[PDB]
Order: sequence, then C-alpha cells, then structure tokens
Amino acid sequence: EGVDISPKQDEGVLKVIKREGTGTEMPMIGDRVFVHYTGWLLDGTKFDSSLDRKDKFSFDLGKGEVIKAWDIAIATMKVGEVCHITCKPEYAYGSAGSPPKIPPNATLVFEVELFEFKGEDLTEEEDGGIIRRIQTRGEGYAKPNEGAIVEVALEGYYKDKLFDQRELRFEIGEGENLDLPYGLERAIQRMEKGEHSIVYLKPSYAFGSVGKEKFQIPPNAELKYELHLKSFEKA
Repeated sequence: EGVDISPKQDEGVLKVIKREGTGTEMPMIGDRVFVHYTGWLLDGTKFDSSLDRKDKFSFDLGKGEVIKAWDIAIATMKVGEVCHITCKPEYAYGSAGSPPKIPPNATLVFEVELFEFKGEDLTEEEDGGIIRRIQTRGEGYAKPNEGAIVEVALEGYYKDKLFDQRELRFEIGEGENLDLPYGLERAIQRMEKGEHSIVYLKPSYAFGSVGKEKFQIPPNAELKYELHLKSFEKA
C-alpha cells in the first residue's frame, strides 16, 4: 500500500506512514541522515537489513549514495517517523537486479525509520566547525570566490537571542572588517545565488575565546546564522 510520492507521478515510489514522527523539519540535500531499515521482496523474503548491525545506516541525502527511491522517500520523512515504501525497479536495482540477494526487475518494499539528521560539514578538517542546513536550494551552479562582491541578508543568533540583522553588499576577503566571523564568510563561498541556509559555527570558526562584546557574544560561543545569498558579481 501507499500514496504516490514520485516527482514524475509514475507510481514508482509509494509511501505508507506506520508511525508519525515529531516536529516539522525534514532532510534536505547535503544533510547526513541516520536510519534503520529492512527490505523485503513481493514474496515476503527479507533480502537486506541494518538491525543485525550494531550501528545505524547513514549517508548524505541527494548525492546518489543510495537508490533513487530512498533519496525521494526520506526527504518526505520527519525524525522518528517509520514508513513503508514500495519501489518499482526504475527507482531501485533495475533489470539486472543485484546479483545474489535481489532478483532482476524487482519491486522492493522497505521499512525505514528516520532517527536523526544533521547538516553538511563544510570544513576541510571534518571537525564539525561549520555545518550547513539548506532551507531552499539556490539557482544555478555559480559560487562566490575571493574578491566576489556579494549581496546577502543575514541574521546571527546566540542561542535564542538575535545579535546581528543586516543586509549587506561586501567583497569576500573584506568581511573581517564588518564583524563577520571567518566561518560564515567561508560558508558564503559554498552557496549558490538565491540560496537560503542555516550556518552553525563552533567557537573556533566564530569569535573564539575572546568573543565579541559589541554583539554580547561571550567566550566559547557556538553561533547560528540564517542567511540568504541574493546575488553576486564575481572577480
């Protein structure tokens, strides 16, 4: 059973909710999702599962690390939701199937529980110092570089408190003169025109041990910026 949740409206992913999740947020492209699952064939045979394993299955959504039907279905899930999805071969393992466990031209059924998702780690260190959650994907591939003139609209939060709200036109490489933390200016360079995102900064990529008295930011503060990259001229 299930409703058609395929973009093409071709009945290739069908979804039943078994248990409603909580909150409103759902995974976006780039986010790291943590799931438990089991897969059956139309004859009832279990072919794969994660529950035998001591850990949860995790992957980046939208980057093609899972089958197409999973990318589609999970973007419709809330944290704590358990759903059943029925996947036509077009959106699964196709005509070849998957040599041993999965037969040719198979329609697959998964039980999937969404446990947790956090944002894309933009750091080269992979130290979690700059995390991005996308709110709206931008328009086209161009990303700002050193010397690019950007127009942005920003809101900085320290816990629930708003400390900085500004719309600004500035040059990438000059943001340090405008009370913008390194980590935010860095992240701006990973955004596409039109993009709206939340950027989470650890103290090191923010204002560090010193903090910023003029914004009432204490030492060792994690910060959250809601930001729009509205436009930019490059080099």
